[PDB]
This record gives sequence, C-alpha cells and structure tokens, in this order.
Amino acid sequence: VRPLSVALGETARISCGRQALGSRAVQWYQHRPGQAPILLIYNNQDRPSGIPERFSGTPDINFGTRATLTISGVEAGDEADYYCHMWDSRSGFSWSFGGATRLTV
Amino acid sequence: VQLQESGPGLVKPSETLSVTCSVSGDSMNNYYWTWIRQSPGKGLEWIGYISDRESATYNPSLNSRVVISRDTSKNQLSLKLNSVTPADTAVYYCATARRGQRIYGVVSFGEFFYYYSMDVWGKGTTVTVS
Amino acid sequence: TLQCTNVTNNITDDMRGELKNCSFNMTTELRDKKQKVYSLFYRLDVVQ
Ligand SMILES: *[C@@H]1O[C@H](CO)[C@@H](O[C@@H]2O[C@H](CO)[C@@H](O[C@@H]3O[C@H](CO[C@H]4O[C@H](CO[C@H]5O[C@H](CO)[C@@H](O)[C@H](O)[C@@H]5O)[C@@H](O)[C@H](O[C@H]5O[C@H](CO)[C@@H](O)[C@H](O)[C@@H]5O)[C@@H]4O)[C@@H](O)[C@H](O[C@H]4O[C@H](CO)[C@@H](O)[C@H](O)[C@@H]4O[C@H]4O[C@H](CO)[C@@H](O)[C@H](O)[C@@H]4O[C@H]4O[C@H](CO)[C@@H](O)[C@H](O)[C@@H]4O)[C@@H]3O)[C@H](O)[C@H]2NC(C)=O)[C@H](O)[C@H]1NC(C)=O
Ligand SMILES: *[C@@H]1O[C@H](CO)[C@@H](O[C@@H]2O[C@H](CO)[C@@H](O)[C@H](O)[C@H]2NC(C)=O)[C@H](O)[C@H]1NC(C)=O
Ligand SMILES: *[C@@H]1O[C@H](CO)[C@@H](O[C@@H]2O[C@H](CO)[C@@H](O)[C@H](O)[C@H]2NC(C)=O)[C@H](O)[C@H]1NC(C)=O
Repeated sequence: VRPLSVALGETARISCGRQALGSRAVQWYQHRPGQAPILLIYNNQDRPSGIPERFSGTPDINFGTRATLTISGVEAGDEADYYCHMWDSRSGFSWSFGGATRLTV
Repeated sequence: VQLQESGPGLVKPSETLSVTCSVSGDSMNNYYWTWIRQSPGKGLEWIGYISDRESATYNPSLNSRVVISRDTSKNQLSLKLNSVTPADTAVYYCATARRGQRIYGVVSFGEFFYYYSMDVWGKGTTVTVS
Repeated sequence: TLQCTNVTNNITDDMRGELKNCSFNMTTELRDKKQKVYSLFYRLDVVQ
C-alpha cells in the first residue's frame, strides 16, 4: 500500500511504480474494501462496459511515456486502493499484482 | 455470471484446505479461471489459472503445492492446499479472466505476448487457519 | 574471456541466445588497474 491524498473535484493522475521495458499492456483494478475488485481499463485504454466513461489511461505509443491513470471527476466515496498490472514484452509473465494506491479525499 | 464461493473459514494448520466456487448463469468451457488470495497487511497475490488443455499454471512463490481442479459435473472450482502453514490466513477471491494478445512485431517470428484481464470477480470467502 | 549471459533468458521466446550480455576485464586509463566493463554481443561473434 502507498499513500495518496486528494480532494473533491480536481482531477487526479496516478501511476504505478513498475516501469515498462517494452510494449506494455497495463490494466487497472479497483479494490474497494469488502466488495469484489472491478476492472477499470485494460490494454491501457480499453475500459469495459459499465465503468464510467471518465477514467482514461495513457495510450501506448512512442515508447517512454509513463503508465499513468486519470480519475478526473473524483467523487467523495473514492476511498479504495487501485492496482496497476503491468504486462510488457521483455519482463515476461507478470505474476505479481504490483503496489496498491490508497485513495483519500 | 456472478460466482458463489462456499468457504468454511476454519481449517486446522498443516491439513487440507478446500474452497469451492460456483459458476452461475453460464457454463465454463471457453473461459480462463484464476484464483487470487489477499492477506491482511498486503495486496492480492495471484495464484494461477486453469483452462483449455487443463494444464493450470501456479505461482512460483507458492512452491506449486496448491492444485486447481476444474469440475464440470457440478460446475465448481475448488482449491486443494496441502502442507498449509498457520500463516495462510487470507480472503480468497474467485474470478475469471480472458486471454488477450499483444503484438509488437512480425507475429510469424513470434513477436507477441499473452496478457490476461480479470473481467469478472467474486465477492470471495474469508478463510483462516486455526 | 567474456562472462556472457543471455539478455533474455526466461524473458521471451525459447530462451534463444540471439544476444549475449558479456562482461570482461579491461585496463581503463592506467595500465595497472583494470576495471570490469560490459557490452552486448551477438551470438554470431562469441565462441564458447
Ligand atoms: C514485413 O512484413 C511483415 C508482414 O506483413 C510486417 O510484420 C508486421 O509488422 C507490423 C509493424 O510492426 C505489425 O503491426 C503490429 O500489429 C499489432 C496488432 O495489430 C492488429 O491487431 C490490432 C488489435 O486486434 C484486436 O482487436 C481487433 C478489433 O479491433 C480484433 O479483431 C482482434 O481479434 C484483436 O482482438 C488491430 O487493431 C490492428 O489493426 C491495425 O491494422 C490494420 C491493417 O491491418 C489497420 O487498418 C487498422 O486501422 C489498425 O491500424 C491489427 O489488426 C499492433 O497492435 C501493433 O501496433 C501497436 O503496438 C505498437 C508497439 O508500440 C504501438 O506503437 C502501436 O501504436 C500499437 O499500439 C496501439 O494498439 C495497441 C493494441 O490495441 C494498444 O494496446 C496501444 O495502447 C496502442 O493504442 C493506442 O495507439 C494506437 C495507434 O494508432 C491507437 O489506434 C489507439 O487508439 C491508442 O491510441 C503493430 O502495428 C504486424 O503485427 C506485423 N505482422 C503482420 C502479420 O502484419 C513487417 O512490419 C514488415 N516489415 C517491413 C520492414 O516491411
Ligand atoms: C547486462 O548485464 C549488466 C551487468 O553486468 C546489467 O547491468 C546491471 O543492470 C541492473 C539493472 O538495470 C542494475 O541494477 C545494475 O546496477 C547494473 N550493473 C552494472 C555493473 O551496470 C545490464 O543491465 C545488463 N543489460 C541487459 C540488456 O540485460
Ligand atoms: C576480472 O578480474 C577479477 C579480479 O580482478 C575477477 O574476480 C576474481 O575472480 C576470482 C575467481 O577465482 C576470485 O578468486 C577473486 O577473488 C576475484 N576477485 C575479485 C572479485 O576482486 C573476475 O572474475 C574477472 N572477470 C573476468 C575475467 O571476466
């Protein structure tokens, strides 16, 4: 777990510590305590049906750009921990789930 | 296809630990079934997945002592833990994933890798060791 | 003599050594002292 304090309204950009070493296929997860985790966006931009159309990820192009996630239009109840699942060509199978990200308003 | 998990929550240490998981809604023949365990004080830890050729892969940080048998008669996915340590107290999560493919070069040479995304998740069943 | 290691290993493909990551000793600056350097060599230019 890691600390990240935000407030209502202003957009928040959150990335993950693990750095890419190739072409990445990151996916983001929402672990609200108690309830089951929900997939926000896969393939760095491809959110599934149901997730609000306001969380936008960084597209993979011009290798080097950090994999950061945008949660603009944050709400009061956003007190969960996120998860950046990094898949890259070189690093191989990504068994680990990365580091969490506590949300505070 | 909300999965229902029937966990006892009370297993003696160094014994057998079995947790079942229902499927609900639709059958399970073209989907990948993963199992994720989250322990207090840390995040979730992916264990493995089973599908296709029935050759389920296991995490290299679990010593492969766990097995994931996928059943079709009763449509359940149980977990068989052997030689479990008394420090395995963690809530187990039952979820499935779809296997996409990422391509960066000529796919005839083999320039592509498979990545899995957990489309659906189960509420899970909290199980400890006593 | 180079202490080559596969750049990928358990990274991708069949563990092919198309590229090797070779570290060796060389005399940088002074002819007495020799520090450990490294470079990327192709499998076509290193003989075990
Ligand atoms: C010698 O000849 C050989 C043989 O011809 C050549 O070998 C070829 O070389 C090229 C170049 O390296 C390789 O291209 C790569 O292709 C992959 C895969 O592309 C295919 O699959 C994509 C996804 O398929 C999925 O979705 C579809 C439905 O959409 C579904 O049906 C399918 O089953 C699967 O589920 C398709 O989108 C893609 O379509 C593309 O090509 C069409 C023409 O075929 C064209 O009409 C389309 O408009 C579209 O352009 C195709 O079918 C590509 O993924 C890869 O490019 C990605 O990866 C590089 C790596 O960094 C990245 O820079 C690119 O930007 C791109 O990444 C985008 O897409 C990712 C996957 O969606 C996504 O995760 C990224 O975040 C990123 O997304 C962002 O950027 C894109 C860019 O515009 C943007 O659109 C997004 O919205 C977002 O902003 C490569 O291009 C070939 O694979 C390879 N082999 C073959 C057989 O072709 C060789 O090159 C020749 N060499 C010489 C010297 O001549
Ligand atoms: C080739 O091997 C060298 C080791 O001699 C690698 O250099 C190390 O890389 C790691 C990770 O980037 C660093 O933490 C070390 O400090 C590096 N050591 C030195 C002496 O530089 C190098 O990364 C390897 N290169 C490739 C492409 O695999
Ligand atoms: C480069 O030279 C160093 C010594 O300057 C080598 O490291 C030594 O390796 C021998 C192996 O038997 C050890 O007994 C020594 O203790 C090492 N000395 C050290 C680490 O200071 C090293 O193997 C050489 N590398 C090459 C030739 O690639």
